Amino acid sequence: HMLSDEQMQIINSLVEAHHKTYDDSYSDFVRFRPPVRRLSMLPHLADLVSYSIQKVIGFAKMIPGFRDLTAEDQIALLKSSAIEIIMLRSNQSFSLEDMSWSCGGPDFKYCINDVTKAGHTLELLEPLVKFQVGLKKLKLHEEEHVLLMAICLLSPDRPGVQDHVRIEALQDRLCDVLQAYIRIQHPGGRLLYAKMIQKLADLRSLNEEHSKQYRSLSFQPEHSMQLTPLVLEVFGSEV
Amino acid sequence: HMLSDEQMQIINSLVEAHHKTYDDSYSDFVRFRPPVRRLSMLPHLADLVSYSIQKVIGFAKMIPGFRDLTAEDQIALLKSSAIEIIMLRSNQSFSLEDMSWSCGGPDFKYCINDVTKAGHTLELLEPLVKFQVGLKKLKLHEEEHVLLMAICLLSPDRPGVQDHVRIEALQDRLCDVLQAYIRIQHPGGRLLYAKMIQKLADLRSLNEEHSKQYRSLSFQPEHSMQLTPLVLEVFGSEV
Amino acid sequence: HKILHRLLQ
Amino acid sequence: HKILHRLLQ
Ligand SMILES: C=C1/C(=C\C=C(/CCCC)c2cccc(CCCCCC(C)(C)O)c2)C[C@@H](O)C[C@@H]1O
Ligand SMILES: C=C1/C(=C\C=C(/CCCC)c2cccc(CCCCCC(C)(C)O)c2)C[C@@H](O)C[C@@H]1O
Repeated sequence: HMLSDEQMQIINSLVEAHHKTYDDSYSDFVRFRPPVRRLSMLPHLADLVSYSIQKVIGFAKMIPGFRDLTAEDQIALLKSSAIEIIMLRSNQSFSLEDMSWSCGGPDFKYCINDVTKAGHTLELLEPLVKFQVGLKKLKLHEEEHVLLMAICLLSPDRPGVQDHVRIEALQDRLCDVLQAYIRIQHPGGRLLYAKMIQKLADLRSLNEEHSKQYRSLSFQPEHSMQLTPLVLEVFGSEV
Repeated sequence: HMLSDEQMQIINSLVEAHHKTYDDSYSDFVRFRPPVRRLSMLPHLADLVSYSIQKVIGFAKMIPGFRDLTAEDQIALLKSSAIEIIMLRSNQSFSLEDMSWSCGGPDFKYCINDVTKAGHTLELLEPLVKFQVGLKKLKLHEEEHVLLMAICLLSPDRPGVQDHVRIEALQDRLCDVLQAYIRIQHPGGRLLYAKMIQKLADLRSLNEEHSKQYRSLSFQPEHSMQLTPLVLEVFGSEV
Repeated sequence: HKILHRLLQ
Repeated sequence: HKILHRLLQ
């Protein structure tokens, strides 16, 4: 068995989309409000997240068939999956050695306590770190990592979606690509596809925990003022 | 002639209010998104302005009688006068030597071209600089500088004000203090009170120019996203 | 005016 | 969703 021409184009276009939207030098980080170590990390992390939301939008626009969807459907998918894509893409900076995200210099080496100093609790950080360790151990190929993010983004089971029949078709077409990629190109990937599909289930509960914690944060004007207009809009509850 | 006990209390309370809300070390400036020299200065200036809006709110709360007003009236006065207080208070960092605002290190030495690189035109910068040079030459006492800002903030001729009879009383009581302060404590201040009242007229046209320019800026989502939630709220058009 | 309200205590 | 709309071109 081997990958069709169409499936190969999907992989190439996604890898190039990731490459365009993920800067491995983390150079743009010096333009955010600086890290400070009561809710001292909120400005830097609001800025980091906002910058990432822009990247996820840029990536989504290059997922074949996403641009063809309704602006409304595109918004619904982005609003509900943005945080999950942030969690997934952050794995590229997550290191098993230090159990932290390392983004450039010594100032952008982020421990779990930083997220604590940014309005979040161990209820979110316990499974976020566990999710990162679990995902890091899968030693995903760039093709799988990028495919998983596109499967996640194209989940039709999102609140707000209208043409969910078209979205389910896009996602299944992408899963066929992943399942085959593993089969043909990943030695000892017998259990991988399932292991990755389970990682999408973990993202849902992590989405849920973040949402609760963010609601509490966003309801305090003294904190919501430290957020950015894009973060407010994307994590907000408007329809 | 000499100042009453009541008028002296007004001066003391205002000077202390200014001292609490104006940090002469400009140390907090390192916490803003950094200066970058298309609309490269917008993040740093959005942050600088937002920080100043917080200061002006802190100051206003210590102006005798302001806290006693309606939350609505307090908002109306703040929304329409905030930019004028920013313009007034910025004079403390304005230098006649370099024709720029000098706030701490070499990175917070701001020339007129910086405001240009932040979405504003020479239609605003020509009179802003002229206003600063004119105000700097008045060599105002700290008492006069602080009194002028409180007169400006307590202008009852603002869109949105309700109990404008009470506000006009507060302002007139403050003008009596200024007029007397100059008379008794300022040698050669024969024309000063009038010269300062004229500076309030200049602030209105500068308010007007900024408002036009800000509307143009805030109407472009790619730019409004670079602003802060407080700036959006204060310079916004909600009632 | 959520923020302004809070900032004014 | 002003910003999202713009960001999506
Ligand atoms: C954002 C990224 C990076 C790290 C991400 C991280 C780890 C950052 C560690 C400090 C992260 C990701 C998801 C959730 C969380 C928890 C905080 C939630 C956001 C705050 C908010 C919007 C106020 O609710 C942290 C760093 C790089 O890998 C880029 C990547 O896009
Ligand atoms: C803000 C302050 C300082 C400088 C102020 C300045 C001069 C800063 C020079 C770069 C200024 C003041 C008023 C208006 C303007 C024009 C820009 C308008 C704000 C931008 C916005 C909100 C997007 O419309 C600049 C510096 C210190 O004196 C503190 C003071 O509160």
